[PDB]
Amino acid sequence: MSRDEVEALIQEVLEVYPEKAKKDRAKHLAVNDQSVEQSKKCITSNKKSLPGVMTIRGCAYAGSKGVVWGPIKDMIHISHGPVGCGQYSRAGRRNYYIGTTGVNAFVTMNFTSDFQEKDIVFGGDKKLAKLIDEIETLFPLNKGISVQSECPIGLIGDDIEAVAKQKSAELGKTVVPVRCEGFRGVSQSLGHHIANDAVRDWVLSKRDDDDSFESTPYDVAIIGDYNIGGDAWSSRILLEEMGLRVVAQWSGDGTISEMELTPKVKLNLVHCYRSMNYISRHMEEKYGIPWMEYNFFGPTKTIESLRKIAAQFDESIQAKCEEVIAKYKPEWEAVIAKYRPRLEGKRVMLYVGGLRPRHVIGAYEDLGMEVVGTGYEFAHNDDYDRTIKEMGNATLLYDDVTGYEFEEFVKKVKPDLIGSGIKEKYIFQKMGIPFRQMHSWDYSGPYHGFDGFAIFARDMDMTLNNPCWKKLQAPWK
Amino acid sequence: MSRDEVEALIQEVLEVYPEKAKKDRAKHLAVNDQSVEQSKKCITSNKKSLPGVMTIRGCAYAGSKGVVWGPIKDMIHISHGPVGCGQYSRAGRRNYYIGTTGVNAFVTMNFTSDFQEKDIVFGGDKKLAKLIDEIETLFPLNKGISVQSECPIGLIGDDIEAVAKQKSAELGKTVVPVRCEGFRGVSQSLGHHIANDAVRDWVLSKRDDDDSFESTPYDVAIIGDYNIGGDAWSSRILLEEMGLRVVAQWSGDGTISEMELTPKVKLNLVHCYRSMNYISRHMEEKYGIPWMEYNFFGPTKTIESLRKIAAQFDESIQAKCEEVIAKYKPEWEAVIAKYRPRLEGKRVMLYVGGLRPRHVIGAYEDLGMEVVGTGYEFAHNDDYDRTIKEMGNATLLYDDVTGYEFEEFVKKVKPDLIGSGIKEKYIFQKMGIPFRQMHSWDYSGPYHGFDGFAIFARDMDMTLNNPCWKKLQAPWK
Amino acid sequence: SQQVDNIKPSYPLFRDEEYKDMLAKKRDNFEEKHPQEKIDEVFQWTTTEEYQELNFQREALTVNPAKACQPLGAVLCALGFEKTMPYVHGSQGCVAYFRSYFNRHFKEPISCVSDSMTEDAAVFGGQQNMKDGLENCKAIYKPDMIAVSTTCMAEVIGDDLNAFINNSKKEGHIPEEFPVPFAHTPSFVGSHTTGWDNMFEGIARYFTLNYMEDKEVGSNGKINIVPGFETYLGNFRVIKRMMNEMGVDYTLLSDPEEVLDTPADGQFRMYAGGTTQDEIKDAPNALNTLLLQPWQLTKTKKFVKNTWKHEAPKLNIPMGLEWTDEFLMKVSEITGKPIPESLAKERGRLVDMMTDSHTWLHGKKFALWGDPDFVMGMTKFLLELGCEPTHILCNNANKRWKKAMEAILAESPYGANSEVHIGKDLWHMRSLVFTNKPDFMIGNSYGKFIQRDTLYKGKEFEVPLIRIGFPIFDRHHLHRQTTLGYEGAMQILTTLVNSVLERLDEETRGMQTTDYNYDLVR
Amino acid sequence: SQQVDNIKPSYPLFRDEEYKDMLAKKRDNFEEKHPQEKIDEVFQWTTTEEYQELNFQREALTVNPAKACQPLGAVLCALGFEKTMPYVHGSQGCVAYFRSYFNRHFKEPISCVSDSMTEDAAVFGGQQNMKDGLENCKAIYKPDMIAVSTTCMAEVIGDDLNAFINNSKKEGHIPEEFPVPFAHTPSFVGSHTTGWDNMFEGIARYFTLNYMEDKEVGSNGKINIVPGFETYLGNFRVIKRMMNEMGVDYTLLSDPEEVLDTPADGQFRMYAGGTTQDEIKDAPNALNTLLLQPWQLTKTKKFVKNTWKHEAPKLNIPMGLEWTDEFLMKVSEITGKPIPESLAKERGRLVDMMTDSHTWLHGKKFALWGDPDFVMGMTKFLLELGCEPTHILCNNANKRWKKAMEAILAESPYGANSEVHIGKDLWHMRSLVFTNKPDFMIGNSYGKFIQRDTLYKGKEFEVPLIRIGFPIFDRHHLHRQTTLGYEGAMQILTTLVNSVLERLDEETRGMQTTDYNYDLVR
Ligand code: ICS
Ligand code: ICS
Ligand SMILES: [Mg+2]
Ligand SMILES: [Mg+2]
Ligand SMILES: [Mg+2]
Ligand SMILES: [Mg+2]
Ligand SMILES: [Mg+2]
Repeated sequence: MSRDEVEALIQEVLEVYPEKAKKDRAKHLAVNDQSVEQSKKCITSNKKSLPGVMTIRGCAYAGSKGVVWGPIKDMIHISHGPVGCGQYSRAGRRNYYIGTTGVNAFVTMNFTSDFQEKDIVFGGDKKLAKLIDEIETLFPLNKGISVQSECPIGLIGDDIEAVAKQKSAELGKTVVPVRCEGFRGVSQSLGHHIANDAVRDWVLSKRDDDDSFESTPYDVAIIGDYNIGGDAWSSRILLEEMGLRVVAQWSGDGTISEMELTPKVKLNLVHCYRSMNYISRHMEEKYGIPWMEYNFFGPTKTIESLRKIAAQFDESIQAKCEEVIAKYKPEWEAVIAKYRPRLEGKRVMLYVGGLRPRHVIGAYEDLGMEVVGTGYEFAHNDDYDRTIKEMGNATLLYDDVTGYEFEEFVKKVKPDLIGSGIKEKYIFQKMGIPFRQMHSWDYSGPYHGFDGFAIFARDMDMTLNNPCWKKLQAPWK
Repeated sequence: MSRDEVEALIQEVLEVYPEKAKKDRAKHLAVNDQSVEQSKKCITSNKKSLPGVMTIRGCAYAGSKGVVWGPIKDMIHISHGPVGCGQYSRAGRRNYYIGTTGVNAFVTMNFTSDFQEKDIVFGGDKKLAKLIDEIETLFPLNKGISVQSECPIGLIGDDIEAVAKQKSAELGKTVVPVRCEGFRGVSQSLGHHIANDAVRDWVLSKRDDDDSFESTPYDVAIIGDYNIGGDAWSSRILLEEMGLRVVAQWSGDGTISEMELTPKVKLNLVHCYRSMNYISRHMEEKYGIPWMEYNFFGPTKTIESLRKIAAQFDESIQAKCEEVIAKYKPEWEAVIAKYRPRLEGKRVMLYVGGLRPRHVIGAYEDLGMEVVGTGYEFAHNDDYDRTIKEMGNATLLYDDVTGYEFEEFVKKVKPDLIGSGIKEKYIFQKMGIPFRQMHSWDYSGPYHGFDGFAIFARDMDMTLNNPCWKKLQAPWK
Repeated sequence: SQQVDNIKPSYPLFRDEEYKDMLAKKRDNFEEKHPQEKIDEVFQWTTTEEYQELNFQREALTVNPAKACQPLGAVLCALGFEKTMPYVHGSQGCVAYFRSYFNRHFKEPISCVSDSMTEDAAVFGGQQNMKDGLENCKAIYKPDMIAVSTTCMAEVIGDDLNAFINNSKKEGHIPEEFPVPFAHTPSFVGSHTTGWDNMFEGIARYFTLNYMEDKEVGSNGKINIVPGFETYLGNFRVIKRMMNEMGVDYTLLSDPEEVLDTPADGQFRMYAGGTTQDEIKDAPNALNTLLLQPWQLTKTKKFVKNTWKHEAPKLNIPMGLEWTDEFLMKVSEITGKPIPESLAKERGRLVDMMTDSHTWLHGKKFALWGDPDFVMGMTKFLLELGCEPTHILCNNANKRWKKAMEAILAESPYGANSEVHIGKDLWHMRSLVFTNKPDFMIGNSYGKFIQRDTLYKGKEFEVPLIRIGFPIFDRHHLHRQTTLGYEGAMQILTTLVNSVLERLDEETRGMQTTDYNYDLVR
Repeated sequence: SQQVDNIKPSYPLFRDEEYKDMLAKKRDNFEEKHPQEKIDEVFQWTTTEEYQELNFQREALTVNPAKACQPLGAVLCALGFEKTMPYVHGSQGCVAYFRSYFNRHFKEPISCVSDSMTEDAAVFGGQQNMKDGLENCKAIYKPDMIAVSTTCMAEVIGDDLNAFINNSKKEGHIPEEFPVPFAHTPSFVGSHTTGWDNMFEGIARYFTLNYMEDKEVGSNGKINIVPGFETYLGNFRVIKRMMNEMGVDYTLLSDPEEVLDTPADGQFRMYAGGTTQDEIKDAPNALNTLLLQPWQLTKTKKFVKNTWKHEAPKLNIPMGLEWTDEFLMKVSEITGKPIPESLAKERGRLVDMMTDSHTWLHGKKFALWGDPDFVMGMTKFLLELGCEPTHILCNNANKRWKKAMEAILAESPYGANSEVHIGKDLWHMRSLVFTNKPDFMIGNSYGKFIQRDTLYKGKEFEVPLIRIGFPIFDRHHLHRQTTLGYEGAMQILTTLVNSVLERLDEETRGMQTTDYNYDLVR
């Protein structure tokens, strides 16, 4: 598909819109050129969603509660307000963890204040205070509490900060008020930021005075890995075999203790730039901890990343990096040996959130697959900057893609596979296009690391080459 | 219903028959009269079934393989012939046992010689010989084999006895031929006899010379409890509590060694007279072992039976008997206090095989229930003799009852409950009459002993007083 | 390590010794975890009577609720009308979740739009969003109707939906005659059920409130049927089956069944089937209006009595034997159509099944939860089966429903040891099933974690979950089943008794231990 | 002991410490039990490939077969005719068992008579039996036809049914024109399926062999459907539904669906529904005859070509997607009826469920057994689902069937690692599932003992049974399900994918062990 052909596609699809919307969207759709260094010359991002167009995006509550804070296993995260948000978000995100749920770990539970009318009318500050006492009685082994604010908290004028500071002093446990009301910002993005800022303000400085912890030269922390399907575990392993000691995972299988120990580390390894760039910069400025972006989808990226990580340390660690690489060499080769022939030349359209639309391209490419379109729900131009050199010439790029736009693109582009979210999945199966979940991994995974790559490859094959896709045509038609 | 009315019922049912069948059936229906001591005066039994009347009875194979032998847990019992008989009788009967099935016990398995045409046309004696070899290889922990002849074995004139003898001496293991072909006799009953005879002639003499078994004054055997739903275990515990040592059970959970040890005991305790009186007499004649009939349905019968059993022994036993009674006194009293009010005055018709039609009547009467009709598939006149004083006056009796008869009796008698077999169950439920399976115990039990009584009372009540029965009529009719 | 001929996903991958060690070291070094002994002690304590007393003293904390928020209901109601787009006026984060929640139950696409209200609307209001959103949605997705509900944001600030819609029409953003029924669906009042009823009453009003002059009760010969919030496809299907067998002319008001079950035949169909605008317009002319789930249809009931002049009969949900009987008889009474022998036979087959299975069911203790109508209907049927419903909870029910439930329980001996809990949650339910253990739970996918907790105390304490209700996310295609009518009673019975027998097989499969009772025939 | 509030049956009663104390003394003193160690040793040996090779060397011994004997099928065939009494000439033992076996599968009454041949009849044949047998049956149970089959006794002695029946008529035992179709059903040939085929051809021949001169292919404008041995009620129903949806005039020949499913409404009905004598008499005037289970209708196929002049289509059983399509297209070809949109949608719906559930079914390995047609159809469907049918066994199939199965297997990449076994039994199947362990067994109730054996080896070695086929004795009302057509495919898929997810939930319920993967959504 030429560059002009994809430009024409965009014009064709833009024809449906009232003029106001028509003018907005035009700025959010692009054909990739790889000479471009500054993304903003061809696509805008991180703007308001248009009313009535069926955006796929969510809210700042999703970005804070669902994404950043929820995974932290030894704390209780209160969905503060009416009952919907915490119900719909109960255990929909596969942020894996090791615990005794309901006793010492709480991830898959839904704690809420469950606002009634009188809580709207007369405020929920007294409710919230009472609730936190009840938590302390019924769940004594919690190691702190966050309060995830939902739409009404800010509009009725409740002062959760006041309650948090009081309760925190009275319990001897940290109590974190988070203003992640879903009216704030435009998407999940601001949620991440609000959440990173709550970490900074309320938890992270807690051991500034305390240097009881024994540090070593090889201490790291994984930042922005939410352990979807054990992804951070798939990643942790490689770093420990390389001879690093991983003090912390933010926040998949994370604990308040490890968050509090992360100021003691030597390096921060940022998998998800979008969600946790904010805290990595804070810890650079305040603690002098360097940080580096990395990529553990598929062997080419995993190998680059390991060596790039290993170079931050001495030569003992750079040796062990070559040993790890050598050990996994035959395993990833077997996976490619088997799967690439079943997948050579297949074309993929992605649509995801803030990271995976660029990050997973290498993994496809190691299986001989071409990503011919990719987009993000709530990314900023820094993300798109990093997308330029990943996607090839004359490929389709879309931001806050509308239900309409994605359908029409897929019909014209006719991909062999689509990698997106749950709201998209059942639309394209009925059209006849193999579809893989690129958020939940379709209840499979992990995909990170060497061990991940085997499962990813297996899954792309099992879905793309499945018998079901040859049968959608009734044979008497 | 008076005697007059009952005899008019019998006359009106008989009208349907053609003349020859009518003359025969008139002899197999009676109205009970407790003055009569000679049951032959009122009823004939143990005759061939009329053609085409839909008898409930089965065959000699059933009486032998199905009933007597197949429970014996550590032997392998071959169904010699075509595949049918072994498959319809596989695990159909809940003759409970302890074992590692396929390894040291074989009860619920189906071994057959599975005759094809060439096995019919040229005989199966050599298939059978090779079969016994394959058993030895594949199942070395079997402690003996029985050959259960299906219909065609007698008819094509196979000499199974010749194979039994060779393979037995060759293996050092008992191989028992059993001529239980389905055409012999008129029912299961002759199967019991042929099988009792097989025991006598091929197993029970094994330890005649051997005097190594250490006896005691208190050694007994349970003859004729096949451990339906754990029935024999319930019985067994009461005798052991009473001082006695139960050396054998025939054939529920029973073993070959237990059988071969039986001639060493002091007293034979016969539950099922019908199936195992034959061997009990042979054991009296040959070993001078006395035997007595007992009854463990309900507390009245159980208390009486326990006292009569203990009288055959010394004081120490009779004392120990009074303590078994005292100890269960509160248990069975509670069962009655709860369940008897929910059953008081309800009427029951029974139809079972050779014992239960008389045996279970006291158990009903302990719950204030009345048996208004009973009968047997295949009992003899010594059975009906024992039934006379067990049933009320002017109550209906039926031998080898026909499908048509049993339905017509039920319509006119209008009982509250029926206790019969799997071929009867689904008929009377459809008519709206509570039904309990009195062979399979409807997958419940045990019903024997004091522990079985609680269960039996629970069962009669759960079925009789079920809400399902109030709801058969559509309310708009 | 992966071997390519035995590729392991998360389970069993991380049971490898290498992974287990890594996780132990992670714990010991950095997690500063409470000791296991301490963890177990507290676990134990959570199973006690003492902890239950504390748990039931909660006034402010909610844990693991068994309800959702209104607009979830309004969305479902609106999907049930022809070529109709659900539009929630409010925050867009709301709709992402509505869509996903329903995506995961039905394994279907769920079409729904927002007008994306942000910080700015918080002061000045969402008038601008309503204008543009209505216009954009109509141009892009071409519905013949837009059904408007609200998120909490818009309720709290107080957007007048009625005025905002009129101004959107006055400025030409959408045609004046284009149908835009609306309802206020506040997430901090009632629950998704309340949302359904609000949405339904809003659509009914829109089409009939000012058009009563030319209307005569019975004039169109039909009966109207209003299902309420329903996430079983078979239930829509069985109502229509039964009315057709009876020769009864009916209009199903809100029929989401085509659109929640489109075929995979090469093309996506955003819209499919549903109640027509002519049907809802003509609906006042019906003989009468039947409410299949009456406890959740308060507002609809009032509207239909007061405006349409339908004397909507006092019918329980048609679940189980007696209440299906009453439904069909009431239809017959209203329509003059006799109940045919086909339904009589179907009835008799159900009674047949009852007789056949009653021995396995007798005195089986159930915990259950769900919506109030469903819960009341399942409770009735369990009593008909000679089962004990010991723990009955409905998070989203009132004191009137509880009293009516105790009335049902009191009529039956099998209800003598039962207790009804209203406005309680699945953390309360967790306590009950520890302190007074049933044989099974009947409930939604949220029950599995309770089942997890009970096992950990021990295998003898484990209480299996029977998945009936909403949502069900960890099994596939159960949404195609039926709980209404004889057919639904059949399906339920089968599940229940096979649940008993499956469990028994497990408890008796242990060779030489318990397998004396591992019977071939049951 | 029993406490009256908590009455224990066999399990868990026998688990009480006293019971356990007792059974152990019984063992020690009198049972001469091999060492447990010896027991475990042998058990471990029965799981090996060594044992496996010995097992498969068997030439004479059969253990745990997956088949029954001809007359079982004769009887099922006969029950499908209007007011017809099945009558088995021979010993009564056989009939006791036929009735009980069917009673336990269907949880229904089963009506069947014997003429009770005994020792006498060996010397001098069963002529007197047949005379009085027919007259008694006819007077008492008032059938409109008696369908005669045989036990192995009467086969072996050589009773001539034909002459015996005519003599009964000659001597007035029954009327001249009273229908008494007959068939020879030797238990030592083929299986119950072979018996169905024989009884069927018996009845077709009885009614049409001498009435062909006035017949005309196509004259009545119908198609004849012949089901073969079928023990799911929903298979009878689904064929009748599809033909009615197509407006296809049909005749189902042998239709036991009413009589296998009478209502419990106060009355016993020994007879219900079934093929009429007119329908069978008129059957030659059809356009053609479809054989739903061709591998078990050899004889019927021949008769229908040679006498009726219907060139019956080579259709595989209508199971799964492709073969249901081929059925419906063939009916359409023949009838000239187009396939409606309703059916296209149902098909589309199946495909959508296939797309929804494939991640879970893909690569999943199955052991399978049952009747040839069923096994072949299930195997087809599994291949369509992306499952590996590793162990495919049919006890009652020939080599021609094995080759045609190897062909189907060779056409799919999912069939690369499979092996078709004919004339083997469940003791063979047991070894197979130890040496080459699949994820599940698809089979009848007999497979539960295989599932018990795998578990003793270890939970990691356990193979859960999914019950599909005949007979099913330890669950209730599975006989109402469907396996044919799109509906049967839907139900099968549901059962498999939910069996996968159930097992997974079982392996991931372990708190702080495996429960990291105890996901709410799958
Ligand atoms: S945090 Fe973000 S939408 Fe970086 S909100 Fe979202 S578990 Fe996505 S592309 Mo769901 S910025 Fe994580 C994400 Fe990426 S929940 Fe997961 S898949 S790598
Ligand atoms: S052996 Fe007999 S038919 Fe005595 S053949 Fe039959 S397990 Fe019956 S009335 Mo089934 S003489 Fe036993 C019997 Fe009674 S199989 Fe059981 S219930 S007490
Ligand atoms: Mg998918
Ligand atoms: Mg779907
Ligand atoms: Mg025990
Ligand atoms: Mg039944
Ligand atoms: Mg999936």
